[PDB]
Amino acid sequence: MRKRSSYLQKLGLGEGKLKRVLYCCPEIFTMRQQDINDTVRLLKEKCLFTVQQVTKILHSCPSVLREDLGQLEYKFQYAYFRMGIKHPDIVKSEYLQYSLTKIKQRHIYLER
Amino acid sequence: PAVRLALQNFDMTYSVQFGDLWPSIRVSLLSEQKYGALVNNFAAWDHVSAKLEQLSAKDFVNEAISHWELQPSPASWACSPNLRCFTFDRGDISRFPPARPGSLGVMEYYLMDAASLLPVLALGLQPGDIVLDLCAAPGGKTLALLQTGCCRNLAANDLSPSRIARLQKILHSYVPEEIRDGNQVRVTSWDGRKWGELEGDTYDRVLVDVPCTTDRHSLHEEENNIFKRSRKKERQILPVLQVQLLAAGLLATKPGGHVVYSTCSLSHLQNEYVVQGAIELLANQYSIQVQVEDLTHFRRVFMDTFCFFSSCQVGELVIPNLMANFGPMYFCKMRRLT
Ligand SMILES: C[S@@+](CC[C@H](N)C(=O)[O-])C[C@H]1O[C@@H](n2cnc3c(N)ncnc32)[C@H](O)[C@@H]1O
Repeated sequence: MRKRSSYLQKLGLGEGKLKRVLYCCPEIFTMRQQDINDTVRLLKEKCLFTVQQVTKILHSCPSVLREDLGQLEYKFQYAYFRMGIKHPDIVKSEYLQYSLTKIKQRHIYLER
Repeated sequence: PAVRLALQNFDMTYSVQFGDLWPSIRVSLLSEQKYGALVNNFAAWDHVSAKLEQLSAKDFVNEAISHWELQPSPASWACSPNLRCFTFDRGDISRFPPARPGSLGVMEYYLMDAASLLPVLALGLQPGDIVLDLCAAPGGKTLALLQTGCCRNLAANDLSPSRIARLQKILHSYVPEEIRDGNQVRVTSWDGRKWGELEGDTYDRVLVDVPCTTDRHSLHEEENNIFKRSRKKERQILPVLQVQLLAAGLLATKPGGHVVYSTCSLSHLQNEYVVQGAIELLANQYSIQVQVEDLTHFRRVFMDTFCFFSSCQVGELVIPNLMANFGPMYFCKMRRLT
């Protein structure tokens, strides 16, 4: 538990940021750290989020840890390419917590 | 691109015309349209009607006629008869399966925009009428005009010989050889604007379903799109052609006869401006008086199935809505007096 508490601290989830994470995703202390590393790796190098943004994503959208790496990549792509949302507004709005279905439903309705 | 130019042009025009109603129309034009199954009366309509009822579909034309008495003359005297067209309930998006051949080797029903039947219904065919469909291809409304069993004679015309092939395909698919080879139906391919000279004062009923910017189709198909950059002049002179065709229809109508003008566009420049423009042209150039007939009772009766833009000055307009996604359909009934 201490070893995971340390991993999460260097990941930026210190200073009480893990309050929201434990409420939605209490599995984070049981999870494999390479599965958590895979999610931060996908966001940082494939979705081009900065370290500060990835920390905020984990804090506000803990659901992304339980998400498939493909589904999560397509969900990001929908905001960046299809909707035209820059990386800061994706993070600030807590966009990645919602389902692609809800996102598509509301975006395409407004678009049309 | 042409699909985007069409939408760009509709955003500019139709946001001004409909105002806060334009979004509900815009989403409907950019979504799947609702179809009605026009029953083929040559193909034993009673079994087809019963089969279509199993799907939870209902004949909107019969529903309408039932309430003709509620809020002058029988429905048959005002509204073209024997047209059975099934649609699913308001809000239902079910699709009809493709029709198959039946009773006389003819297709059981024809799938179409249910609103396309309203100009034919509104035209008010009576038994023994000489009828003209001036811009008939591909034949959806021609088919409905035949289904009434009122046409002594039916002239179906269209300038395009390629679209006439599709009309002939529908007539061969839906109508038995006994009727489509006789003196009851005549398919021509000629300029409709020349009908004032050839066949003047001949027809009792005339349908002028003019070529327009086909608003819904223009947003789906990129090939042969009226909003292409090369077709800029053709699109701008479109209200001239539409008046020329309506005036020709009126000149081919007998004095006392009736004409229905229609489009599948929301634009007032193609709708009310063409009706007023053709009525003026005949009063000035030919000294012929044409009266626009009120379709308020007709509208009110059919409001249960379609969304109408009730702010129409002349004629009526069915606007598409997700609850009843029946494409733009403008229509105006007229009577030639002199
Ligand atoms: C909206 S379509 C008619 C649809 C048809 N009544 C139906 O319900 O299937 C308009 C038609 O006008 C035809 N057209 C164009 N210019 C014409 C002209 N000068 N005379 C006659 N038909 C013409 C086009 O070829 C086109 O088929």
